Amino acid sequence: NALLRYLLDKD
Amino acid sequence: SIPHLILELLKCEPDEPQVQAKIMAYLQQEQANRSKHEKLSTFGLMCKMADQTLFSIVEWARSSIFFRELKVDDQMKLLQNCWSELLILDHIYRQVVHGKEGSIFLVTGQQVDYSIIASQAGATLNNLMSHAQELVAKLRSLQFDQREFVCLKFLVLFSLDVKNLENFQLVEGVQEQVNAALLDYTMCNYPQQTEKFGQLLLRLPEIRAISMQAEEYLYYKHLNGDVPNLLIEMLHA
Ligand SMILES: C=C(c1ccccc1)[C@@]12CC[C@H](O)[C@@H]1CC(CCCCCC)=C2c1ccccc1
Repeated sequence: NALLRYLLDKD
Repeated sequence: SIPHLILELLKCEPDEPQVQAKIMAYLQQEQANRSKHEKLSTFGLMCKMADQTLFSIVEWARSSIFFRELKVDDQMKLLQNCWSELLILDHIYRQVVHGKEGSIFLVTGQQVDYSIIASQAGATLNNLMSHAQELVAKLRSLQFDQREFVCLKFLVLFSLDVKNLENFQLVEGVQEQVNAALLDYTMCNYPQQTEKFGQLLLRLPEIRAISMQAEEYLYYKHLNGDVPNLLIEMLHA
């Protein structure tokens, strides 16, 4: 689930 | 008095006007872009409404006490386990606070008559919404308040049902300490309602049942071609 990881990692 | 832990939880709540305004505006533009013949089915609008609510839920969690200490892989496992529960819990509390008989209050700030929704939603969603309304009525009779709501949010998020965690001990500790804080808070602030703490906890299995059944129905609708994003990613994972 790349989208959820991105939402948790993004600045 | 308020346990300090609950005060820390309250500190993490989103600015709800801003969350609802942003979602309302997103959906307005979406419909505006769409031509006369390609408007969204009401089910489709609700899907996008839920999708955008999920973005705000993820943003809330990642900034919250305790959750922000987890490695990202643990954060993902928690949210994948409870995302639908949080959507339903948020829906329920919105009706508790703003709900009037015969209508549903949406995350956009719109009030909609139940007779309109029930005409379009179909038997399964009507059943799940009606069961959710039974929880609303029960929680309003118990005087469910915001301190208890944020406790239940954290008890949903930090679920013992989640396996394969790197730091299962933090999840167990939060579950235990929020429980003790809720138990204390209800006792101090609602001394006459002996049943309140238990009636709150017993909503969590019911919300879990409603939300998991909701997930299975939405996965069906996706497989059937009825769904347009984050909502789909959460369903699959
Ligand atoms: C999980 C939902 C959902 C998702 C996709 C499609 C339809 C519903 C919600 C939960 C809150 C959201 O705003 C959604 C709005 C809604 C209430 C009114 C819309 C009905 C469909 C025309 C949800 C909901 C609330 C309680 C029980 C089940 C679903």
